[PDB]
Amino acid sequence: MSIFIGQLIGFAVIAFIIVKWVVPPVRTLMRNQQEAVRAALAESAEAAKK
Amino acid sequence: LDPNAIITAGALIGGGLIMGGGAIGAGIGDGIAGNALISGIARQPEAQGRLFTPFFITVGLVEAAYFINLAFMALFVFATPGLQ
Amino acid sequence: LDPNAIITAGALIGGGLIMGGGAIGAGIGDGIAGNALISGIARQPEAQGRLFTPFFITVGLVEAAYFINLAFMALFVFATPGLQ
Amino acid sequence: LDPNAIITAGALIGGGLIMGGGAIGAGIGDGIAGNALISGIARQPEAQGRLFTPFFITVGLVEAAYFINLAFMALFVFATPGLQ
Amino acid sequence: LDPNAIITAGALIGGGLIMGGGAIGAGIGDGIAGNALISGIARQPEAQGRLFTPFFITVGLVEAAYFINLAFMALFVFATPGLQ
Amino acid sequence: LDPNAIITAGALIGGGLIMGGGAIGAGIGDGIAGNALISGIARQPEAQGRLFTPFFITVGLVEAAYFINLAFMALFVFATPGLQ
Amino acid sequence: LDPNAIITAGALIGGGLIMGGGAIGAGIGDGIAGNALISGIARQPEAQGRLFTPFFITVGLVEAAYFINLAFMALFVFATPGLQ
Amino acid sequence: LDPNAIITAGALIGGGLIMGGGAIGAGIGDGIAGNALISGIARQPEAQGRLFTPFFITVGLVEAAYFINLAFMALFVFATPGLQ
Amino acid sequence: LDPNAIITAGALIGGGLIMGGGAIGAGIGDGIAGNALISGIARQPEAQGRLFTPFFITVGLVEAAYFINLAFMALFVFATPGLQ
Amino acid sequence: LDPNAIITAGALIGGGLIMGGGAIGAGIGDGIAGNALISGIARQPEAQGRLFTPFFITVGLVEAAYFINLAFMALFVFATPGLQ
Amino acid sequence: AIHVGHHTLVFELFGMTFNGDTILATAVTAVIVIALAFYLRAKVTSTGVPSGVQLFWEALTIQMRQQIEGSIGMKIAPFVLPLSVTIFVFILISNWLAVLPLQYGGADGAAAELYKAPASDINFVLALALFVFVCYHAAGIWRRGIVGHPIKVVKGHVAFLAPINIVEELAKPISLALRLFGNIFAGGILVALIAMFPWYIQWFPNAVWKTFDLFVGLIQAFIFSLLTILYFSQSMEL
Amino acid sequence: DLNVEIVAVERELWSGPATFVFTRTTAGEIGILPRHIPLVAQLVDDAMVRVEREGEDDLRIAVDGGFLSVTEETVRILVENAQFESEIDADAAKEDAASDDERTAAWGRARLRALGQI
Amino acid sequence: SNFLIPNGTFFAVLIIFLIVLGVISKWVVPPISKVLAER
Repeated sequence: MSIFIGQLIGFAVIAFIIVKWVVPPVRTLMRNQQEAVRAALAESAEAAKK
Repeated sequence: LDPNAIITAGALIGGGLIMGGGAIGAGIGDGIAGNALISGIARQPEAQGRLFTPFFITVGLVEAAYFINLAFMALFVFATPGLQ
Repeated sequence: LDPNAIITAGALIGGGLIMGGGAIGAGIGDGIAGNALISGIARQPEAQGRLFTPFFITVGLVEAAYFINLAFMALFVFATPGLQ
Repeated sequence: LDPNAIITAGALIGGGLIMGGGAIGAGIGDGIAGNALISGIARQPEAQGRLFTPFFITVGLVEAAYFINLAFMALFVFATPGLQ
Repeated sequence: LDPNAIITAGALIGGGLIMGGGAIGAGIGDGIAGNALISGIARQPEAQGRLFTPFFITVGLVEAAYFINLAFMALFVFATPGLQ
Repeated sequence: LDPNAIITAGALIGGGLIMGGGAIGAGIGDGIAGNALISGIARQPEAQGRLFTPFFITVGLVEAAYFINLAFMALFVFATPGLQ
Repeated sequence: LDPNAIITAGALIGGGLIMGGGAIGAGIGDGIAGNALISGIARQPEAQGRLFTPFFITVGLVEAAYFINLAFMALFVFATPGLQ
Repeated sequence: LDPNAIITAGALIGGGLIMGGGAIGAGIGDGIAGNALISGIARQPEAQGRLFTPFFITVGLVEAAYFINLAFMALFVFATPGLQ
Repeated sequence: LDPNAIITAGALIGGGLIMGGGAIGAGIGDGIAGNALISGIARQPEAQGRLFTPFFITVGLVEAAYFINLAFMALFVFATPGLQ
Repeated sequence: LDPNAIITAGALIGGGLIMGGGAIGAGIGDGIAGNALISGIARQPEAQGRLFTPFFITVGLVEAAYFINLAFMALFVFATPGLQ
Repeated sequence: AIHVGHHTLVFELFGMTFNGDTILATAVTAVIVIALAFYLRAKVTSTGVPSGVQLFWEALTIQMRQQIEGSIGMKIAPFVLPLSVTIFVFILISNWLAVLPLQYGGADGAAAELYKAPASDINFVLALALFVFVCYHAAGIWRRGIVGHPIKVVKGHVAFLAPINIVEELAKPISLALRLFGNIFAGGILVALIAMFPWYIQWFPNAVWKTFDLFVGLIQAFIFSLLTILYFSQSMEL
Repeated sequence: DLNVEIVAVERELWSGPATFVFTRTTAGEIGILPRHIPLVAQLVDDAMVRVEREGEDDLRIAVDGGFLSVTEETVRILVENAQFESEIDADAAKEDAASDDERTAAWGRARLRALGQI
Repeated sequence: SNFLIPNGTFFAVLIIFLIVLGVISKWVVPPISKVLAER
């Protein structure tokens, strides 16, 4: 139980670190890829229109 | 005297040697690989990303030895072969 | 003779080996990584900002192999496995 | 004092030496080869594809030696020669 | 054979190993860092001050091992763990 | 104790030292030679064929020593000299 | 066996290890620093004097460790902790 | 205890140390010399035949030490000095 | 067993360790300093004399340390502390 | 048992350490000096004659260390100090 | 007290023992991977924007295909792509599940983990390593004949090193297994040691080690996949 | 003391003794002292040269696409365009920074380094 | 006791692995390659 509390606190610290300093850049990368592919699709559509 | 005592002392010394060798090897190998990475980044700033692939390929390799040693260390101290 | 005496002596020798290897590895790896860092900074005074990133990575791994050793030594001398 | 106990302790210490030496050799050799590979990739991006052919020859020669040692370590600790 | 005698002999051997490894690592790493610093001065003599920042970041990171390594040695010989 | 047991423990430790030294030498020498080979191939891709002729010569001199060393380990362990 | 005999034998072995590690570290570190100094003086003869300030800082940083070991080694072999 | 048993055990340990040191020296020296030869052939292919005269010297010296060790190690084990 | 026998055995082991460490340090350091000197000569035919000054200093900082070990080796072997 | 047995076993172990360290130092130092010589000859073909001198000085230092170790091992083994 | 090993849920069937804990962990990892795969199959869109799962899967596929193209060529060995990607995802998820807080007091001072990464069990790593071994050796046999392939591997780059060469042929699988095993095995032991401290001190070393172990697992999965691809290429040359 | 010659394409600019020549080659900074070894290097695209003389003030030069050649006696600096310290104008140099054209921004950076504004 | 020894689990894990591969080779890699090639 005591070690369970210790490891739970450790996991809370790990999750805080991840959300603070790891989630933001990864979310940015995912949004960047999604925007890039969306722009590629839209540019293909306008090329077909042209 | 208890023979298991002698066997346990031998196993502890053996595991000490295991991890001593593993530590020396891993520390020096990681230092050398990091020296290569830092020199490459300083000399070729644009290649900063490109170097992170081989570097870890090196790390994951060198540390192997250490960690493998670590495993056998346990086998010596926690599951001493021939302890009887 | 006391079996515990022999086991503890072996544990002490093992831990001595553990930190001998760990200190050798950590010192030499940090020295090599710092040599890379110092060279890079000497060439480019402004490269400092982009060199602490790989350097602190290289230290990290090289330090892990140190501290891990430390931990296991703490097991050897304070919680000696197989201590009858 | 159960001579088998003395033989087992000696075999454990010998296996510890074997794997410590193998670990040092493998770690340092892999570190040096990785340094070469990282520097080569830094000097030109294209070489990443081809440089792996020689590099992984070196790691092949290095690792093999280590693993040979590892094999004999088993022979030392699992089927101890001259165990009486 | 007083158990304390064997315990103290093992502790002294362990502490000797602590010193050997710590001294090797500290000396070699410090020499490597100093080599980097000396080369930096030779290349551009008026970068000395600027280089004292990374240099001390390395030296301490090396000495941090040594002194830490040293501390446990004082623990082995003066307050031996597991002393009967 | 049985003289053969002490002699066998000594032989096992000696063979362990033999293999540890051989593995350290082989691993580090192979790593260094491979570093030279990798750098040479990186600089001159056409040299890939040529550099194999000297590189393996080095691997001939390094491995051979290790193997010779390995040979004597067998002599220590399987037919222990001076074993009475 | 008088316990003091075992204590002093362990102390002598520990002092030998201390001196061996210290000498290895001092020799290799001094060699590396001197290599840096020779290369620098070859590059810039008029930086010679200005190159001694870092070199000594390196040497004093290295040599000191050596002497520290020596000091402790004296304690090991002249006022052995735990001696009866 | 048949004092010759301890004589033989010590002789085998000493011979193992001799072989380990000789193998480490030979392997690392041959690796370094081969690195020099490989780099020289890579950068100046025409100088191939020119580089083997010093190389055969270097290797020679290196190998010489190794071979000397062999002989002395044989002396330790096959005709152990100090046999009663 | 005669306690002085244990003292002398430990003293011999300690002296052997001292000599091994001193010789390793001396060989490596002198090799590195000589490598620097030879490279400097190769770059500049006429830089020879001006390079011998720093080189000797390096040798002085290495051999000296080595010879210091020699003294203590004698103190260990001939005037063994703690002999009784 | 016979004290001289313990004395001779310790002497053999110490001599093995002496020669192992001497061989390591000699091999690696000679290899490094030969690497410098080979690289220099590759850079400047005409430098062979001039380069031989500093190379011979370095090899002389290294071999002097090695042969001093050889002499002191011969002292330890053939005429063991402290022998009763 | 550590109790290194000592798998729980151990049962017996067909005259053979089975580590129930490792089976359960492997099954959970497989379920997670299959759930991700089937979610992707319900979200693959070559027209609209891709979801995060599609991004992750295609990132893995591009990395593995780039390695294959740079090593042996996709046309020669297409199966290597699914093999490497499944190996990578399996190992990665197995190692990363360990980060979840499951260690707890065993009512006797001995830490117990409800989930422990299967790679910490020799059976898992041996299974993956031997499967890869058989796979690329069969690929080599098919590429260059039943009799030519052993000749090619034994001969190596230089015939004189034939005794050396055979060793790597044996060392390739073992190195693949042990390299993984220890790297995960340590993760099990360290936390156990970190469990000996009081709860008010265990959190910091525990947090640091688990943060490092996330990276260790990621790198180990990457190394295993990359070396599998490289061995496949090396056995399918000429 | 060593002879420093700033030589441009259109004309030989400057020649005289000096005590220390600082600049920034491609790999990194460099300082040349009287008996420096023979050397040939390329200055960074926005390099600056500081020639410290005996009994005179530091000479700061903004260099455009230059080269450096340390010879057994003299240091020669080649320059497409080298501008001496007194001739720089802060306004134009600082304005040229961050420009779309890379050469213009490099020249502005060289001027700023020569001035000391960095 | 000597955790390095294999066990029956070796086979079971293989089973659980193979099906995963079977899924990946069927419903992951081909669709993803198709999407990439189409893009």
